[PDB]
This record gives sequence, structure tokens and C-alpha cells, in this order.
Amino acid sequence: SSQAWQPGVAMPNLYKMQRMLLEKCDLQNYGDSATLPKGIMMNVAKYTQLCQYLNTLTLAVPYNMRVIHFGAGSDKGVAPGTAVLRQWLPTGTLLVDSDLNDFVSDADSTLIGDCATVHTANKWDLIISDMYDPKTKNVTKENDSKEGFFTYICGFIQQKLALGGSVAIKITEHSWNADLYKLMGHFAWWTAFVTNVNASSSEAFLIGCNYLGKPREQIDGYVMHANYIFWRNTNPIQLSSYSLFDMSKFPLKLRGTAVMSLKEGQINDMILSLLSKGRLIIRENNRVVISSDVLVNNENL
Amino acid sequence: SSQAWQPGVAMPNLYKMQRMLLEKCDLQNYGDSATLPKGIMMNVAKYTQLCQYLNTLTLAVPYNMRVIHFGAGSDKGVAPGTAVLRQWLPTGTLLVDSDLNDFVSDADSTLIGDCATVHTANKWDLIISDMYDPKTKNVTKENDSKEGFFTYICGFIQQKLALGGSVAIKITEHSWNADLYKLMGHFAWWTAFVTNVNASSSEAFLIGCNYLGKPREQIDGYVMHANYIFWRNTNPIQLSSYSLFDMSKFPLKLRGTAVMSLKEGQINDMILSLLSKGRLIIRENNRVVISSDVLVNNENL
Amino acid sequence: AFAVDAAKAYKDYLASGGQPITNCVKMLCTHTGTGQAITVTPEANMDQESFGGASCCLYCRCHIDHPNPKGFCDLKGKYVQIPTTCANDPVGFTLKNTVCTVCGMWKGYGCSCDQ
Amino acid sequence: AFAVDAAKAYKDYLASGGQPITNCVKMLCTHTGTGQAITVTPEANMDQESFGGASCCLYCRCHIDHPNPKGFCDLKGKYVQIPTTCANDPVGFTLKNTVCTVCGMWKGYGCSCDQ
Ligand SMILES: CC(=O)NCCCC[C@H](N)C(=O)N1C[C@H](O)C[C@](C)(O)[C@@H](n2cnc3c2c(=O)n(C)c(=O)n3C)C1
Ligand SMILES: CC(=O)NCCCC[C@H](N)C(=O)N1C[C@H](O)C[C@](C)(O)[C@@H](n2cnc3c2c(=O)n(C)c(=O)n3C)C1
Ligand SMILES: C[S@@+](CC[C@H](N)C(=O)[O-])C[C@H]1O[C@@H](n2cnc3c(N)ncnc32)[C@H](O)[C@@H]1O
Ligand SMILES: C[S@@+](CC[C@H](N)C(=O)[O-])C[C@H]1O[C@@H](n2cnc3c(N)ncnc32)[C@H](O)[C@@H]1O
Ligand code: NA
Ligand code: NA
Ligand code: NA
Ligand code: NA
Ligand SMILES: [Zn+2]
Ligand SMILES: [Zn+2]
Ligand SMILES: [Zn+2]
Ligand SMILES: [Zn+2]
Repeated sequence: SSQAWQPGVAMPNLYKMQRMLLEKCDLQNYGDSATLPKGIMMNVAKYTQLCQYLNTLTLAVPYNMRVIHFGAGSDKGVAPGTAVLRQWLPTGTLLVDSDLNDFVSDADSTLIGDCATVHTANKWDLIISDMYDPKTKNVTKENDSKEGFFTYICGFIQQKLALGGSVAIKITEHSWNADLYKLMGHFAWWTAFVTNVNASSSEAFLIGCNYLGKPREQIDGYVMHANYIFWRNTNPIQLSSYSLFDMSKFPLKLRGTAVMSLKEGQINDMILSLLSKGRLIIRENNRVVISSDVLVNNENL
Repeated sequence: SSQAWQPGVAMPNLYKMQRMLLEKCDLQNYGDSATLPKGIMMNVAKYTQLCQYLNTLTLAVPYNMRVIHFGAGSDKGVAPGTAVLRQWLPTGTLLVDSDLNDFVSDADSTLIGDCATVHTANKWDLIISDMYDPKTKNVTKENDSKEGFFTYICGFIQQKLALGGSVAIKITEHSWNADLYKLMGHFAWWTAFVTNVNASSSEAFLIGCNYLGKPREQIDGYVMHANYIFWRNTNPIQLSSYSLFDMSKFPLKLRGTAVMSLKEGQINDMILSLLSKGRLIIRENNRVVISSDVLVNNENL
Repeated sequence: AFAVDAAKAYKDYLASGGQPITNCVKMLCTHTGTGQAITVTPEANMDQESFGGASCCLYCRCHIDHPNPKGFCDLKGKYVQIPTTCANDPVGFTLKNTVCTVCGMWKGYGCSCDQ
Repeated sequence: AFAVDAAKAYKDYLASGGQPITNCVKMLCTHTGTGQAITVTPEANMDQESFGGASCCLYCRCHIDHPNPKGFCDLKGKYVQIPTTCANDPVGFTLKNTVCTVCGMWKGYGCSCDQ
């Protein structure tokens, strides 16, 4: 019952090993809301608990860390999640965020537009995504794997995530993608994490911990999402904001993780072992350059 | 003496054929100023006369023409040259402009930053540059070929100018580049054009007319700039704004020039002939996408 | 509920004797054009000057959001005709005046749909 | 010579009874911090709340230029500590108040360099 004092609940390994069929998600406490500290927004609490959970994993934390945050704008025009990420990350961490619509942000750089227009030369140590289209909550149509921004995110991970880096990608009952689950098997470890403040929602964060760039295990993504919903359907999680009141150990510890530039041929088992333990990042260490594509057209006459 | 009613004076062919040594530029009417129509800015008059001269050449003018304009901002924060270009170009012409510093523009899209950060997927039918660093007017040091933005411009022309397209690149006595002159020999025709309103200045526009993508003639750029200064030094041009008062034939005529997608192997002599006459443009006809690189960094602690 | 009112600010600044915004981009043209207010190409008649639209837009010139919910600009990328008697303040003129949706002339400076 | 005065506009809007700008991003923190005004990480003490800086900047929130000649932001990318009694209006507070360049506390809300 100790779960209420945790930041959230991670999908237990035994549920990952099942072979369930996809069912409708029916949460016992749907509609309930946790009691947030006075004046604290849901999205601040949510990202705080996500970062508190990430503190328990073997994240690589190099000097001059690079973090990109997709889906960072709110309907309020500000960026609560980015502000929590920057509080959490070591001072000086390069933080880039993006969203479809304009918003004001504490990130070092913000790109506005569809995520597909975002291009970057360099690789990243941590990718956070809260991208979500609430139109997907259409209960009257079948629940199939979704494309759209999930297609971008899978490509971005394979092309622009440093070996050893990590990801947390928001999903829901209907907002999910089979390839993204498959890609979780290319990390040393993975889970689906539910924040205690949002436990009445089918939302979870799919976390890939320490990227290996190749399949470590084969995961069928349609089956894994069915496994995730089965877990949610049979394990009510008690709403809780307890962990928000103790922030003394919140900051991500600067581990000074080593960065090395290496080529395909030189990634042996010793390296792979170091990657798996959060002790190594592999990517160039050049300067960070980003851009967004702009479509040009003249609508006169 | 008829030159006063022209928009300007183009470098006569015989001067292009010389082999002069580079001298200091000494203009008889240095410091004089032409009398502009009431309330008309120098840069509006300058670009108007440049466009009036371009009306006399065999410019390719396709449907959905694409024009990019570098160095488009003024110290007033607006874009006079872009406004003249848009008046001149057919309605609906895609116009992109750029400058180092912020400015408000009538272009369909504006990119702010060093021109080296500008990237485009597609090819262009016309490239205009007014980029200029007044620091180059240092008379106490030797006058060598300059790099900086001229290096970018030469690469941009070779990589992003459609076959059949044209350019006008501002130069001065000290702001010039030998490779750019060499590149003039890759067009069916070229000149250096001096506007009558700015004839007291060593400024000229280097115009390449109908791009062929290969050397048609070999041009030594150090010698050609010396030839240009020799012409300027020995041919005083009378300041004049006469051509500004007759705008009835100003609009660039929409020739509907044909656009074709072709590969290296298929550019025979018949095609080359069509290119040379302003009757053909060769490039993809996809949509126009541009972007500027953004350097990211976190200056905290 | 707070929003800057730049339109009112400029109006009050002009009332108090402030100098109108300068460096609006005046175009060369025939001055034999239709005289309509906002056009794709300069259309000044004998009694008008034509300016590049962006440089006569208060929102463009001040680097502030446009009052449209979509933030679209009436003037950017077009040309605005200003009565010659009013051309000392093109930003003021476009701000204060309104275009007839029927004939395209400035209401009270070319619009004659009222007879 | 014309420039919008957003600072004065907001001050006058507040005087006339307008509701302060909302949705400033309040952070979770220990509230055992140094209490300095603007910091790289939340530093609220027992009598302060910490907010994400960009969301408390009038210029950031209004999409207008910053009063610096370089257009740089004091608050973007940092955290601002606001007295709890004043946290209903963080934009107002940061606008109206000034940080001591010696100790880094808010003048009149933590600065004691005057004894
Ligand atoms: C004691 C007493 O009077 N209680 C009666 C009132 C309960 C009200 C509450 N809204 C509820 O539990 N319901 C009632 C439905 O009939 C069953 C349904 C549809 O499966 C429920 N539900 C579960 N998880 C859900 C959903 C759901 O719609 N959606 C959209 C989800 O995303 N999730 C995750 C919704
Ligand atoms: C009858 C009477 O009293 N007139 C005497 C006053 C004349 C004043 C006028 N400024 C002038 O002609 N001068 C005087 C210099 O001594 C000779 C010099 C330097 O070569 C001249 N000059 C020519 N082209 C020039 C320049 C020049 O500097 N620069 C920087 C150029 O870029 N160009 C293109 C400049
Ligand atoms: C749940 S909100 C995230 C809010 C933000 N993370 C916060 O801290 O409050 C989801 C966001 O994803 C964005 N989004 C959805 N689809 C997108 C796409 N294809 N490209 C870029 N952004 C997208 C939406 O604009 C929306 O603001
Ligand atoms: C002579 S002004 C051009 C003014 C503009 N064409 C007009 O119509 O008024 C030259 C411009 O070139 C720009 N420039 C110089 N070097 C540049 C560079 N390396 N990259 C981009 N712009 C540059 C300057 O900012 C300057 O505004
Ligand atoms: Na959903
Ligand atoms: Na990491
Ligand atoms: Na010069
Ligand atoms: Na052309
Ligand atoms: Zn505008
Ligand atoms: Zn009318
Ligand atoms: Zn700001
Ligand atoms: Zn002090």
C-alpha cells in the first residue's frame, strides 16, 4: 500500500511478459482528482513526479547534457513541463522544446510548428515528449496503433538519440504506437510509468532507459499495449500527491558521465555493458544547431 | 549622352576583354548626389533602376517564380528593396528575403541571421543580394578578394540556382570576390551594372543572365575586377534620376517560361540553347521550404 | 483580461503632438492607378501615394501581435494607397480609416457607394 | 519617437481594478532556499513562492520586445522568488520591484544592505 508515497507506479515486469488481447480501458477511479498543493498546476505536479521516478533509474548525465522536449506548450501559452525539466536538470543543461502552437518558455531554444518540421544536426541525451491529440479519445471507433507524431518520434530516436541516452514518451489508451513499444526493446531497460497525481487516467510515460541502438529483446507492440491496458484495468492506483511535498532530493545528480565519439565497429560488449549501466554516452560533442522547416507560399491573386 | 535617360550604365564589352592591373577607384563625381523625386528613398530608387535594367535582359519568368533576396534589411528596420522587387515581380511570385538583423518585410517569408545559416531544399529562378559590410571601405589596406558572405553566395548559386535563372549581386571597389566574377562565366551573359542614381559610388550589381551550370568562358576574377575599376575610373557617369519618372513599362512581363525537371545527362546543345535565350528553367517544381540554423547554448552558471 | 492597446497608444501619442512613425516605404508608380485602398501592386491615383504595406502597419512596425485572432496582416505583402495630403503619417492613416468592402476604396477618401 | 509602454499600461490596468496576469508557473520546492530574487534554480524561502521566470515576464507573456537595447530577458530560463503575500500577481511584482545588485535580494523584500 506503500505506493501512495512513491511518485507513481511502474508496470511490473510480469505484466510485460503476458500475451493479452486489447480491451477497453476501464479505470475504477476514472474522474477522481488528486488534491494538489495550493496553487500548483496538474502539469507541474505531473512532470515533477515523472522526474522523481527518473531519479531512480540509471540515467546518463554528462557534462553539457542535451535534452529536447516535444509537446511543451499548454493551452495557457506557457510551458510548465519545461520549467520542471529545467529545475530538475543540472544548471547549464542545454534544453530545447517545441510545440505546434506558440508559447513562452524557459527553454534555451523553442521551435514552433509540427514536430515533423524540427531538424537537428546533433544527438541528444534525453528525449521527453508530451505530444497528445485529445481527438484520439474517440471511444466509438476501433483502437489501432497510431501514426502521426509517433512516426516522427520513432525516427527521431533511431537517428538522433545518443547511445546511452533515455526517453519518456507520453501515451494513453488511444494515443499509442506499436513501433514505439518495439523500440523500447532497443534499450537496456524499459517501463510504462503512471504518475500518482494522474492515476485516474489511462496516461502513462513509456520510458526507455539507456539506448543501445539495436534490439536487445523482441517486443510485439500490439501485444505490449494490450499488456499495459490489462495491467491498468486490473490494478487500481490510488491518486496521490504525497511525493510532491518532499523535494530535498529532487535535483538530477550530475554524474559527469563520459561522452565518447565511436564508430559502428567499435561498440563491443564492454561498451554495451557500460551503456547498459548509465556510465557512458556515445555521440559527437559538437555544438548544438537546430532548425524548423518553413513552408513558403504567396496567396495573392 | 543619352545615358542620363537610361536606368543606369552597363560595363561595355570591350572593357571586359582587357587585362588591367587593379588601381584605386577615383570617381570624378564622388560625393555628389542625384535629386530624387520628393519623398523617395535612395534604396527604392536604386532597386527600381536595377529592375528597369533587368527588364532589358532575357530573364526567365516562369509561373510560380521563386526569388530570394539577401541583405534585405535597412538600418531603418524595413525592407525597401524587397518592396520594389515585389512590385516588379508578377503577382504571386514567391519572394523570400534575409538579413543579419531584424526588419519588417513584405516578402512571403523572412529569415533573420547570417546568410550562412540559411538553408533551402529547392532551387531558385532569381537571386538578388545587397549584402555589404561598410567596414570594407578601409582605404589604408590592400584591396584583395573578399570571402565572408561572398563564399556563401558562390556556393548558393552553384547549388541552388536553377538552370536558366539569373542573379544580381551588389559589389563595390572593396566589396568583391574573384570566384563570383569567375562564376559570371557560367551564365549565357553577364555584366556589371551601375544605377544612374548611385553613379557617384563604386557600387555595381554583378548580373549573371541565364545560368548554364558550367563554364561557358574562363574569367580570371582578379583581372575582371581590375577591368571593372578601370572602366569606372575612366568613364564618369552623370548622376540621374530621369528613369524614375516613367514607370508605365515597369512590371516584369510574365513570360510563362517553361519549367522542366531534367537530369545531368539530358542537357544537350538544344537545351543549352533554350537556356541561353531565357526560354527555359530546369529545376524541380516542388513546394518551397526554407530554414535557418539556430545555435543553442545555456549561459547559466 | 489584459492586452496592450497599441492602436490607442499611437492615437494618444499623435494627439499629444508626437511625430508620426517615419520610414514608411514609398513606391515609384505611374499615379494613374485605380485608387483602391490596399492592392497587390501600387495603385495610387493622381491624389495618392503608394507605400509598401508592411512598413505602414502599426503591428508590423512595433513588433506586436496583430489584432486578428489568427494574427494575419491586412497590409504585409501588399501596397497601401494613402491620400497625398495624409502621407506624412501612413501608419496613422491606415489605423484610423476603414476600407469599403464593396468597392475597395477608403471610406471617405474614394468610396461613393452612398449615392 | 513612438514606443509602446507596456509596463505603464499594465500598471494602469492594475490600478483600475483589472485582474492580474494568470497562469504563472509555480514550482514545487523545499522553501528552504536562499530567498534571492532571481536564481538558476528555485530558491524560495519560507515566505516566498518560486515561479518559472519566463511566465512572470510581462514582455515574454505579452509577445513584445524587451526594454533592453539587446532585447535580453532578466527572467527567461531562470526562477523568480515572489513574496507569498504578493504571489497573486508575479508579473506585477517583478515589474514594480528591483533586485539589489549587491546581495541579490529584492529591495524592500529581503535586502538589508542598509545597515
Ligand atoms: C458509483 C457511481 O454512481 N458511479 C457511476 C459513475 C461513474 C463515472 C466515471 N466517469 C466512470 O467510471 N465511467 C462510467 C462508465 O459507465 C464506464 C466507463 C466508460 O468504462 C468508465 N471509464 C473507466 N475508465 C475510463 C472510462 C471512460 O469513460 N474513459 C473515457 C476513459 O478514458 N477511462 C480510462 C467511465
Ligand atoms: C573642386 C574641389 O575643390 N574638389 C576637392 C574635393 C573633392 C571631394 C571628393 N570627396 C573627392 O573627389 N575626393 C577627394 C580625394 O582627395 C580623392 C579621392 C580619395 O580619390 C576621392 N575619391 C574618388 N572616388 C572615390 C574617392 C574616395 O575617397 N572614396 C572613398 C571612394 O570610394 N571613391 C569611389 C575623394
Ligand atoms: C498534453 S499537452 C502538453 C502540455 C505541456 N507538456 C505542459 O507542460 O503543459 C499536448 C501538446 O502536444 C501538442 N501536439 C499534438 N500533436 C502535435 C504534433 N503533431 N506536433 C507538435 N505538437 C503536437 C499539442 O499542441 C499540445 O499542446
Ligand atoms: C546596403 S544594406 C542593404 C539594405 C537593403 N537592401 C535595402 O533595401 O535598403 C546591406 C545589408 O547587408 C547585410 N549583411 C552584411 N553582411 C551580411 C552577412 N554576412 N549575412 C547576412 N547579411 C549581411 C547588413 O545587415 C546590411 O543591412
Ligand atoms: Na486518448
Ligand atoms: Na540520459
Ligand atoms: Na566598400
Ligand atoms: Na530568372
Ligand atoms: Zn502588419
Ligand atoms: Zn464603397
Ligand atoms: Zn521576458
Ligand atoms: Zn542588498
